[PDB]
Parts: sequence; structure tokens; C-alpha cells
Amino acid sequence: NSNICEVCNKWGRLFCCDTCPRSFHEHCHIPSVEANKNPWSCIFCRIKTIQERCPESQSGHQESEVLMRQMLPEEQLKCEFLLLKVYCDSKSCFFASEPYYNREGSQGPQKPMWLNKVKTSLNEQMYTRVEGFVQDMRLIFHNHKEFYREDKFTRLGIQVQDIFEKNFRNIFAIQETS
Ligand SMILES: [Zn+2]
Ligand SMILES: [Zn+2]
Ligand SMILES: [Zn+2]
Repeated sequence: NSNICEVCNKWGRLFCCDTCPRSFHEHCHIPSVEANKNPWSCIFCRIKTIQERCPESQSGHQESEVLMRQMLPEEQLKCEFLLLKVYCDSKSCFFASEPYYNREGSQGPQKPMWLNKVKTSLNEQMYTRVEGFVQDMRLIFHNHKEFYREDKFTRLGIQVQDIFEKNFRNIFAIQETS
């Protein structure tokens, strides 16, 4: 197995996957690494199994159909994985914890949102459709763009949104377009 966490790239107290060489901090994995389970298979492995059991699941889909799906176990897992792919980027640090807003010439968002809030919401099964999760995720970046205006710091929101959107299209097999 790897000697660093797949998500944050640090050593520490690592739980190792039994079916692939990845390792994780307990709360870096999503869901948090399960108490028992021998063998244990990481989220990457679990997602790969879904694809292998249903190869046609990789054919293209329309985003509008994906968003309306109910959060059954496989869609729950896919959203967890997509959240984890965002935390994999070090720039997610800016969006992880609860923000505050006090900048001359700007007003804070009406509905603040952050990664850890989305993480809790998934853990608590608060989303009934994929659309709930995707809307909160996109809101993170939209709030940031609006608040930071013409400051160059706005670019961090564009960057992390691009990671989110690329991974959304991959994990949910969105039909490729020009
Ligand atoms: Zn970690
Ligand atoms: Zn694995
Ligand atoms: Zn099938």
C-alpha cells in the first residue's frame, strides 16, 4: 500500500485498502473508514465494481436525467466519491470550513455553503436527489465568485469548480459534447 493518504498526501494513521494500493486517513475517506470490515475496499474500488457489474453504466447520459435521480445507495456512493475528488485537490482548503464575509464593497451570500457542510449533509442522508448535492456544491463556487468580484482570488473558485465539473462528468458518465 501507499505510505501517504490518497486525499491529503500526508502520512499519519492510515487505513489501507485490501483491493488496491491506496491508503487513507480515517476522516479523509468518505464515508469515514469503517470500524471493522476485513477485507476493506476503498471508495475507488467500490466505484470500479459498480462500473464492472454494469458496463452500460458508462454510456453517455444527460445531466438533467442524472440530477433527477433519487439518492439510492449507488447514487449516494457516487456523490460521496465526487465530494472526495474535490477534497483531493489542495485548493479545497479554501472551501472546506465555514466562511465569513467582511470585505469593503461586498456583501456576504444569502446562503453560505462549504465542503464540510456538504459532507455532513451526505452523512446524515439529507439529500433525496442527486440535484440537492450538485446544487450545494455549485453554490460553494458561485458564492465565492460573487463575493470576491474582481479580486484575483476569484480564480480559486473557478479552479476548484473545474475539478468538481470534470469529475461530475466522469463519475456520472455525462455524454461528451463540444
Ligand atoms: Zn488524509
Ligand atoms: Zn481501493
Ligand atoms: Zn448491467
